[PDB]
Amino acid sequence: MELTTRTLPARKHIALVAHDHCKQMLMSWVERHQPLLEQHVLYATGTTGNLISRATGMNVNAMLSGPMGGDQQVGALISEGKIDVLIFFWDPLNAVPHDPDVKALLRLATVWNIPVATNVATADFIIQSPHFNDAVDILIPDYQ
Amino acid sequence: MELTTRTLPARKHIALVAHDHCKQMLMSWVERHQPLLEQHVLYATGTTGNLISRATGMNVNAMLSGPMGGDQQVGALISEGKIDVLIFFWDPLNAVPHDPDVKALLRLATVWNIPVATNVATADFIIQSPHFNDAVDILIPDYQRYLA
Amino acid sequence: MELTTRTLPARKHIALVAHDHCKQMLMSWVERHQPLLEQHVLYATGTTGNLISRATGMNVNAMLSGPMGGDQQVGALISEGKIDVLIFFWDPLNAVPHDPDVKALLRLATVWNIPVATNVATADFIIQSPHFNDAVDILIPDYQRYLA
Amino acid sequence: MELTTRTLPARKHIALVAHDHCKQMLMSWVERHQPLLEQHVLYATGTTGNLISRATGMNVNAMLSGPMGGDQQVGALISEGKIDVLIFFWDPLNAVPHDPDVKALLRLATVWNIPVATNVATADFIIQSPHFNDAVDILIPDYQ
Amino acid sequence: MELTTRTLPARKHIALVAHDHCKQMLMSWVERHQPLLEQHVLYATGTTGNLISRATGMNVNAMLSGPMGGDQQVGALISEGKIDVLIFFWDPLNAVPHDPDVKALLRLATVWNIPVATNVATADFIIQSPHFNDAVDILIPDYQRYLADRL
Amino acid sequence: MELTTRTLPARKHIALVAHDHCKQMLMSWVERHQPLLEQHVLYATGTTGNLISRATGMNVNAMLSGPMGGDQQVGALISEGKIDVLIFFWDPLNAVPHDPDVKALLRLATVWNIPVATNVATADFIIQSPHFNDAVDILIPDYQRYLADRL
Repeated sequence: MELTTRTLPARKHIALVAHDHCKQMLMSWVERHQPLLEQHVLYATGTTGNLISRATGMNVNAMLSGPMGGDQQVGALISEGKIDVLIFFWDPLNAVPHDPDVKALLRLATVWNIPVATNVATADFIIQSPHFNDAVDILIPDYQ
Repeated sequence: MELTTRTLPARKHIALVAHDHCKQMLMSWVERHQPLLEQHVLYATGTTGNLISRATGMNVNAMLSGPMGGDQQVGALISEGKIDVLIFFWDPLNAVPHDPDVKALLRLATVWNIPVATNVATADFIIQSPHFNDAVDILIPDYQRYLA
Repeated sequence: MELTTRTLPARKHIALVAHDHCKQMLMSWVERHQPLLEQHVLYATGTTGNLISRATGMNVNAMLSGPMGGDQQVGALISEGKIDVLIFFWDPLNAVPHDPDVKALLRLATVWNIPVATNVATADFIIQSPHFNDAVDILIPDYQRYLA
Repeated sequence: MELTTRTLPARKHIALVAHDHCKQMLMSWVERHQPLLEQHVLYATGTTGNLISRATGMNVNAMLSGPMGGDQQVGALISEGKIDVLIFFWDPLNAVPHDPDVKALLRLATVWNIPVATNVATADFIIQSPHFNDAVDILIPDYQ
Repeated sequence: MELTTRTLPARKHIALVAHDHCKQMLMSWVERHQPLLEQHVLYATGTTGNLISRATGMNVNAMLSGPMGGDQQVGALISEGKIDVLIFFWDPLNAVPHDPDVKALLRLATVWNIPVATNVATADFIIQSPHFNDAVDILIPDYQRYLADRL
Repeated sequence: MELTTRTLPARKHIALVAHDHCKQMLMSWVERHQPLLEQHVLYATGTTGNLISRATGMNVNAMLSGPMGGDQQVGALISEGKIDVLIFFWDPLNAVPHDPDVKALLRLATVWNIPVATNVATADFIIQSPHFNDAVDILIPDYQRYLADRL
């Protein structure tokens, strides 16, 4: 298809999504990078937003939990160019009822070409990247 | 889980979604019920919005095509109580790349208990139902209570 | 493909299918519409048949539970034109082992164009529809013509 | 769960199911074993039944094509103990619209413990087995 | 797709894989055919293999547990022609997190045309087959031709 | 789940995988970072690898084509700690027959905690990261402990 350009603002809109058994893994990650994260706009599904808020004092825009539609809310925001980075620690060792939503969200993040991390190693590599705090240009499908 | 109720307004917010091979099928349905549909609010993914306004003169809230995120936009609206009826003519005879999105949307419509039709027979039965133009209450998950 | 029509009889053959966590949901629906359901022919998978006859006194054609093949038995009947309405309250919040069977049954109900409800709101709209007790024709794939 | 017993008759009810690109592979297999197959009861989905009938002169009970419900018809027969052997040459190199039906049929054949072959090698091993023409006892779930 | 042939050796490389609710069912089958199985080359996923080895004293080359990658290790071996028979008792009555791995493994066993059994009835029919202990030729995709046409 | 650590070497073992409609997109990315990529150890599935090698003269250890088993071969290597980075440009706009293999590979890369990129933006962020050429410790499931508790 035809590609065009979109610029990720220097101050990114980051979505943090985790499955129950990966909540701690994500909490730990957020705490460890709080200083950098404190400079961006945060979104989270379910109670995770509350957990982060209470633990770090950082403001987090909350969305519905995954099973209730939160993944599709984030997917919608991504398709509209309102989310620039997705940190999605889904559980590869547990069968979840909303698996279609999980796969759909990952499909959309791939299509819209935004930085996506599904594990700590990838998340660390991305957040430590030089241009994480810079305005970055990415190729995206030209919807028109 | 905890349940509560919500009112579907007399004037319904209807999402019309169709796969390429089911486009004519959806249009024929809209055209067969134009008079009744004129009293409601329409939403449509992809090119369907324009086809409808061009063919019927009705205004439609357009959203992205399915493969590009339209299904999730509709699903997000359903979860927020902004869509009351879903007419989703998905293709049962063709493999689609965004199948996960299709299944996710249908999963959400089931969870949030809104009228959903995936074929013409179901759509006709729903639209001919007496309370389609009335305000009706439905039982839905009580997310707020559940959260706390 | 080639299409043709088939008549849904005034007296409908209704399949009632529910997942464990949706059993009470299905029963409540049957009990809320007992008077109307008494005029039709009921089929049910698993233990639902007995629960219905015990609670309402209505006779039900019992089939195997979903995991054991009940979904395919119903799907086979739909494809043969022996089931006219499908009330399938599947669980959108629990992963089931026979998910393929669930998706296959819903795929077939869509293909054969019969009224299908996956939640209470849709089921209520369908059963309250004027022609639920009337003979109605539906457009279906013309397999015979297609074959030749 | 509780298992019980069922006896596969010496004369088996065999279902032959193939995807478009595996039609020839199955035709060839049926021809090569016609003498043995001629002793059993055959079922097939779609036009394959007609193809076999016209090519071998053998009688084949036809079912609907896969996309139209044929796989579920066969699945139903299996769950009712009316099919004893399933020869299902599905296509592992092509995405099919009725994939759920394909997986459901294979799931049922596994649950009901009947001999199932999805490729020629397995089919040959099964048909050349000594007890293929004998009444055989198999463990099955005790539905009651 | 062009086909060529490959020869399964007399002593087969057998992969034994079972889901938790099917492990006892697999163990019983193994015990029942232990004398014959001892003649062949055995491989098994993490847990399954260790239980077999422990109970029968048989040599079983163990791979990682299915969820941790064992199914893909077995899949890779099948594609490389190093596994000749697959005994995979997967659970049809329980949803597993590594379902994609399960389907991928079965897809590959189908593609590479090796004898595959997913239940006891099929396993018994295969192991009782005359040529189970013989070298036997099977038709397999001709990869060389397949790649060339792709390039 | 118990976690331990593993160290990714300075010169990484990189798997490059692309679906047909994404191959040009992957090739362009490779060409753009060729000088750096030449320093690392490269692996690729059937077709992808050969096209890269042919166009850039770079050494690429080729595996089988994805549909023929290459994805599982890559999955097996990740689980054995032999692949450190996965660049997988799968096609989100086309249905593929080996979808289970695709999902299984991504599931394993997630489980084993290695850097994974499924689009250009993520790939660029990763390769431009400071520690891409450094030895870096990652947390991984402690398999030994995981197995023991299963037995």
